[PDB]
Amino acid sequence: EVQLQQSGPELVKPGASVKISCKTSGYTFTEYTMYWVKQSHGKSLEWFGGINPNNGDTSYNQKFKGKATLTVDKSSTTAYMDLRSLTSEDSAVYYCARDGYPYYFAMDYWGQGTSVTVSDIVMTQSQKFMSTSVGDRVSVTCKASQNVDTNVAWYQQKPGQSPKGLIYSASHRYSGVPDRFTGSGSGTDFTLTISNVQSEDLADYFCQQYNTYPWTFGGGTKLEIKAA
Amino acid sequence: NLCPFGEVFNATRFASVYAWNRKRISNCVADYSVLYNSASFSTFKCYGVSPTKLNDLCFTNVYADSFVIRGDEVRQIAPGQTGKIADYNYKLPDDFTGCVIAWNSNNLDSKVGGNYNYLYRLFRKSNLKPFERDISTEIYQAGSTPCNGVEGFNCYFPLQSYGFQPTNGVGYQPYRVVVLSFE
Repeated sequence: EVQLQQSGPELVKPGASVKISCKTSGYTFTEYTMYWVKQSHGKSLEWFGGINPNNGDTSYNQKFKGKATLTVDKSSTTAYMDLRSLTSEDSAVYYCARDGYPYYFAMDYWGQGTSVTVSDIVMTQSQKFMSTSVGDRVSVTCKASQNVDTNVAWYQQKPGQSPKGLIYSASHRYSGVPDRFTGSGSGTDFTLTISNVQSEDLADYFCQQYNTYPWTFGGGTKLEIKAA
Repeated sequence: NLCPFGEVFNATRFASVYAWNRKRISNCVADYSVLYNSASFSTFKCYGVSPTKLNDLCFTNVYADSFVIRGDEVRQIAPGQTGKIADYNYKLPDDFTGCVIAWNSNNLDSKVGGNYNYLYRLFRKSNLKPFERDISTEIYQAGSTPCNGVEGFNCYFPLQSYGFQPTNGVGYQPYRVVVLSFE
């Protein structure tokens, strides 16, 4: 019964600070690394950093170096982020997300998000927009700058909703993902084929590499449906 | 001819638990009173067999496994236990027939500023099976990202050194452990 429950929306005036939280339950807290993902202007996904709940080890994306501190509280199985001298950039939606290793690779469980208002590898997603009709086949490409051999994942963002993992390890489906989603690719170019497009498949589809830190996302591909 | 236990008991150097030491000895006698009363033992439990009938017993060889762990890790040297020692360093089987001897050895195994000799395994993909030994040194990968031998976040060296300062609490002080396995 995995649950990642984050804190409520924070409205803070410029130059201040705020500490959002992610209260997990349903699994043994110390056994899975936790990540934070920032989603803002450009409507694209930015890996923020990770924390290992067992040793308190951290890794920070150096874009935001000094913008936040990552802590955990094993007493309440909670992950915290502490933001710092916010600007207008920092206004975004921050998700906490659980690394699936060793069972499912990448982020297999996400939180609802908290709306805060006030040699890197680059995943490139050619089309920012596609339109099919129900029952058609569609494919979505990402080109990685470097070699990332099968350490790629695909996510699904339905409107107003957190990303949900579809494909991990380039071609393997997460638990509960329909068969009409198949992942393909190796090395640098990867595709995501949605074979029998259903009504409910309207969404944004993001790729992500997890070959080295930091983790990096594509810009997304809106996919829009029409039929009558 | 009673068994020559001083070679493993009184040996001047002991092994780390992750590279634990295994000595076999053959065709001898093990008396309980003779070795219980040998010295100052903080832990002396026998599973499977009965202590009183230890020398009423026949067996081929005896394996005297031995290593150094810390005080509050001695309780892990038992069947069906769990934790860093019993999961990554030295598992005893559930049907174990033999004995576990331990004693305090701050005076032998601790140095001022630390005795950085005795090591233990901190991670491992899978749980050791009984009496399995592992001295591999591969970078233990803790997240999805591959380590590639290079240490860093979620990429830990599988082995750490005990503190073993003579100042520590008895809780986290060196303990000599010998395990007598009869098969």
